[PDB]
Amino acid sequence: SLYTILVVDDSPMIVDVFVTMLERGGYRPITAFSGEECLEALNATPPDLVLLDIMMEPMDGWETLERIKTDPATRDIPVLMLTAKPLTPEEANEYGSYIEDYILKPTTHHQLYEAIEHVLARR
Amino acid sequence: SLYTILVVDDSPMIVDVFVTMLERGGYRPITAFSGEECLEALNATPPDLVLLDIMMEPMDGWETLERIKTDPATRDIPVLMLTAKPLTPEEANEYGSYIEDYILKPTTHHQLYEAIEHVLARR
Repeated sequence: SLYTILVVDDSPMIVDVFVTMLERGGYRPITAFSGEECLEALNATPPDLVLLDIMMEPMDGWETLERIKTDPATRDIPVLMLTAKPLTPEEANEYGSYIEDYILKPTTHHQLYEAIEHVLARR
Repeated sequence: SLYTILVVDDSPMIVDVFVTMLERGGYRPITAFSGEECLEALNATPPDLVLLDIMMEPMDGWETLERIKTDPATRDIPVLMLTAKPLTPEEANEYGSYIEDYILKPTTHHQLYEAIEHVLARR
């Protein structure tokens, strides 16, 4: 593989879709489903880059990012935020030194399942 | 599994992403990478529904759809078009009886690879 990528999102659908995308390109994906798990993964299997969901609970992506970037063992790992909408100018500004960019999450699965169910399920 | 779904797209990235999405939901995906292959698959392993890429070459999705819907062995299989942009009113109109709806293809992989490469590749 070339480059290890930690994928952090609370949706196992989103995580699996990113895993497929990364694997086809020979990136090595590792996964986490919460910010708490993300931090454990950074300590155990440090990646070359993190993809980090903004939402999530009980710790969100921004709060997780603060812990990543404050803990001196992990601060130099680049982070791309995973978002449902573009970052506001205020967010891009404030977090500029902490993040490299953002990636909009795919929504396709919602439209895909809805369309298939509408056709094939008993109405 | 519940429902067999034939995924037809010339991008093996797009096909693999749809396969992952369908599998998580217990749909049974089968794949094809051209309209010619799509027709072979319909004859060998008839699915409950087809997801059909509009573009492609040397036969496009519209031309493949015409063959699906004209051949009496396959005409009753529902089809969802896979598109890079919404169908025009003219397309939705003309092909209304042939198709159930369309699904916009995800673009995430392009943004994902570009962002990771920009960070990690030697500039």
